[PDB]
Amino acid sequence: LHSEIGRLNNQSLLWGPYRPNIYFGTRPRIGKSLMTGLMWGKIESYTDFQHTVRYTCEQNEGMKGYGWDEYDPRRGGIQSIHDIQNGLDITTSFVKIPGGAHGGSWAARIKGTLNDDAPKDQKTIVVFYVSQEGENSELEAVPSENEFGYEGDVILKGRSEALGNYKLVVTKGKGVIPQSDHDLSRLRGPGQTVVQSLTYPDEVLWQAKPILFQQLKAGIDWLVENKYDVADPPPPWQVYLLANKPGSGNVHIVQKVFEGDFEFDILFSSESAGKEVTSKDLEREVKQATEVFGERFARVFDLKAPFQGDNYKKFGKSMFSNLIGGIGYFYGHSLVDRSYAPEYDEENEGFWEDAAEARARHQEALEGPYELFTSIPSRPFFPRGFLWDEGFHLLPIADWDIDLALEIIKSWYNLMDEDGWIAREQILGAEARSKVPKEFQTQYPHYANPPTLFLVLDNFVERLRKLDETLSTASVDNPEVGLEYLRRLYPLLRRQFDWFRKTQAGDIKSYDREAYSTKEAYRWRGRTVSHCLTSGLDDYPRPQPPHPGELHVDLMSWVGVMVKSLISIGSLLGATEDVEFYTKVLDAIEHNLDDLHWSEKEGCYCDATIDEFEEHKLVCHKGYISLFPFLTGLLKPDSPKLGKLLALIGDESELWSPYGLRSLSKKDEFYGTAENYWRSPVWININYLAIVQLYNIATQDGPYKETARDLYTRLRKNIVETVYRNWEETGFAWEQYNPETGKGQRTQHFTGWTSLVVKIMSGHH
Ligand SMILES: Cc1cc(NCc2cccc(CN3C[C@H](O)[C@@H](O)[C@H](O)[C@H]3CO)c2)cc(-c2ncccn2)c1
Repeated sequence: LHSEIGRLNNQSLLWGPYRPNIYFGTRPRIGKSLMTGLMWGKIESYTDFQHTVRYTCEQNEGMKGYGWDEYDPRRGGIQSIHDIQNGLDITTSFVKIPGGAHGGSWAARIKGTLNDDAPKDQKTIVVFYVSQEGENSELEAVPSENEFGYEGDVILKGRSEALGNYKLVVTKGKGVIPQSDHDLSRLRGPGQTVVQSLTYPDEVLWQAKPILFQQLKAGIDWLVENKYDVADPPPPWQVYLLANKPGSGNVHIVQKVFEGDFEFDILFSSESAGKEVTSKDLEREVKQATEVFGERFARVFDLKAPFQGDNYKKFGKSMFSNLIGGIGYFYGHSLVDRSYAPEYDEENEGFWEDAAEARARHQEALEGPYELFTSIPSRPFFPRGFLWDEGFHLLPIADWDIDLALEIIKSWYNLMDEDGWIAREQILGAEARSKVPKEFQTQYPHYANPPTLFLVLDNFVERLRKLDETLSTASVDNPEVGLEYLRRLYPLLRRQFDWFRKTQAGDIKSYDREAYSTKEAYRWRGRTVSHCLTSGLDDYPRPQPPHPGELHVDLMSWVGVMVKSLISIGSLLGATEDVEFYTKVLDAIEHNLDDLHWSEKEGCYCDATIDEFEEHKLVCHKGYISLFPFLTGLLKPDSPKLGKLLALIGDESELWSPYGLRSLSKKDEFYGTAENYWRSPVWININYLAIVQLYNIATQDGPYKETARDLYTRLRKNIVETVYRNWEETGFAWEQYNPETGKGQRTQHFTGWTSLVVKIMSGHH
């Protein structure tokens, strides 16, 4: 039955608009296969189209906003794009139609409406670009009847091992096609849909924009060569209409020019499914997916007071749709330094200089190929997998569709190497590398990131203990399915736990350090004078200078998270010996968090270091790090340490702002200094952990029940309202929020863990 559910999940999830790095395109979850993408741009002159055309996602003054209004990767969804530069409001509807043996069929409608500011006779070029990778596969445009291009539909017929036979149609569409009365029309036609079928080596087909422009440029070269000149030039839109030449190839460019509003469909029909997809099917399936989305949302994300109103529901649907709509499929090689230089051990004072020296040996090389199916922090800025971000992304996604979340977890763990390492940033293949400066591509096997994916597993385990609709929860509704899943995953979880302990160990025995356990101490590798990128809290202040004798309280807390998960999952699988080992480890961390990290004088937890005099010293910087044992759920509900942390949490002169908890205290010497990334601003992910833990204390008997209820109530409201107000005003989720003004700042379209807000509103943790 586990095999059966797996096969049905595979077929269900195979197709999607899984290219979030671009405004709109599709690909299946197969490395070398068929991929599509859309481009559009107004043309008002002979030189503007290169500057107006749109393809890869960005966010700047010429784009009002864009994103998914509704989305479910099993069914499809609807995206809206509001383009100021091109004067257009665009909708892309995508829908999936199950059937056959190759992951089913799909369709999309592309609709463009000029906004109020645009000239009513604006000319817009639209291109649908199709490529197919694979040694043996084939794809051919059926030639038109007409002399110069197509009066009606463009049909591509293709075949591959992965997809079997299929056809992909770009419909005639609706809207005015401009017509040229120029002499050129005798040789190029007066204006019509055109197709060019080309071939390039497979590894460059992703380069759609250069490939398109190389063809446009050759068309212009032809004009010049054939005496079309400035004494009597064709209109710009005709200069930029490709000469029709359909045929066979691994690239097909389908181009249309519209005057005023327009729309057209893309119909992909899997031959193994029988009857082909029509436009009427598209319209029916789009209607049905919306109805299903609405019903699931009201069940899964039932927003509680004071967020029950229609305005907050629309807000929630947007934040959620943008999060799950960010899911991509990525495939290719990644850049990794496999030297294991000894400098990377960081065992000496001044280690960051030695590690820099090793990095300058540039031993990294491409390896793989790897694949990844994952949600992402940001379409325009960070369109790829980030390890600790993904644990937060999956908490709302697991609510919606636990089977999908487990699929993504499995994808990530399938990257793990023989030692237990998963690179914290997954830049897979040339297309992915194209967005990233070369200096930032290389991944390092000694660099960790918080194991937040364990949080998602925790929720799954709790559900486990306590047709698309059926598949979405199959792994919990069938207990033996969920548990076979855990059985396969458990060894990888254990390997990663061992890896943290092997590679991120701190030093107790070499110094005058007294503690209950001589084993439990942790130090994040990879720190520089001003940063600790691997912790996730880039510029949060740490001991200065960095030192091989540092101990980081957040990392120790994350180890505690992992050991608790392993206790839960080990128990289910009957791993008796393992559980005894984990039990002793947890006891040890509970004691050592106190012995090595608790500051009585400051009333919170602190990182530690070793003095100029080789003595243990606490380094207290009150902020998120100070709260880590509470955030990760390691403190008992009656702990006096807890009570002091609640005082710090609620203190307006420290962490509490009207807009959420500040990352760093206003009273800290580093508040609002340098780049100020994690040195004051409000971050939704850590606020989310605080909210969930406050709620935990609030709904249990104990000394702090009432304090926690009060802080829970207010922090929920502060956080939700901050993200809501900014969204109302700007259309965006932001990376972080200003604690003085409440304004979203840093990057836009951060969905992204800011989307946790949907689950804070729905409550009932
Ligand atoms: C070449 C380059 C380097 C950097 N360096 C910082 C950086 C790199 C990757 C991702 C993030 C975002 N997040 C930082 C969070 O602190 C972390 O916790 C979290 O996992 C991570 C993922 O969301 C920041 C930033 C840019 C940039 N590009 C466009 C707009 C603004 N900046 C460009």
